[PDB]
Amino acid sequence: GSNPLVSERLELSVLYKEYDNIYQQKIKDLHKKYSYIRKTRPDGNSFYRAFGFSHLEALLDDSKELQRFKAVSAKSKEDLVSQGFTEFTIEDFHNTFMDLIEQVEKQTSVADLLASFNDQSTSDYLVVYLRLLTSGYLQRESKFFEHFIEGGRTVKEFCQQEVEPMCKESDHIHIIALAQALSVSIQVEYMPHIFPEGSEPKVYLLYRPGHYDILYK
Amino acid sequence: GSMQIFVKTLTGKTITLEVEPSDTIENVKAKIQDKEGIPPDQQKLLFARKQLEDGRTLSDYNIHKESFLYLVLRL
Repeated sequence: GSNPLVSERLELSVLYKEYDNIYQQKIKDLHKKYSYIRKTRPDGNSFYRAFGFSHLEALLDDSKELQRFKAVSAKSKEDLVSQGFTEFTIEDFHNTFMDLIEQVEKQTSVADLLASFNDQSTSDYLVVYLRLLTSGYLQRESKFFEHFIEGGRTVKEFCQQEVEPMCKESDHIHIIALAQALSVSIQVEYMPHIFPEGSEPKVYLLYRPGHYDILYK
Repeated sequence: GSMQIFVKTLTGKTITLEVEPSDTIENVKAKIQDKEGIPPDQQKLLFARKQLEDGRTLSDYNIHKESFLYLVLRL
């Protein structure tokens, strides 16, 4: 498959061999802080799919962090429901999400985890729910995020147009919402923001116009 | 710099600026740049959910001391 949802882990050497000489220096600037790269399909779902894999993959090496991620994720369904969401509409998305967490809990191989992220139904069900988490948090904290959204739309209308639908690529408002909703810190490199500010980043991403990839230290 | 305002980013960071009541918006963006290293052409400033325009002053938007501007980056 020339266009997989989540690729294999690679070395960033394939960033030169994809490119423009002004760009050639900044990879060396990146090679001194990052050793490896994992790619997601540029479909407007890159951020959520990149985050989802990076964190779940990391939780294989931290049982105690997995338990609180599992606890937050389990409560999140009824949490969305209480704030206006239909349980029956989001049910199966949440269950697929919890299912991946259980696989990590039972120490699934990294290879098997990658396969699940390459199953269209499973991988997209995941992104759907991550978008619902993001949207749920945004509407919940509508007073805060209203300041950052231009007049003409409520936070809800913004969510139903920019966050909830698939194919809608993420920006800084998506990242902070998801990072706060799941309580995990995210750092984005471009081609260094920490979400939330003044925290220790557990997820490292690379951003190119309308696209996110996974970085590994 | 005659009065004090605060600029808020999506990460949760609060930036303190010293400004003149008649400062243009791009002069505010300039102060943000030589303090956050962010090119003014990337900065989008909001006050009361309305985008502030280059050429207009803080007083044009009734922005007084200790006010909050909100910063969203374009890319």
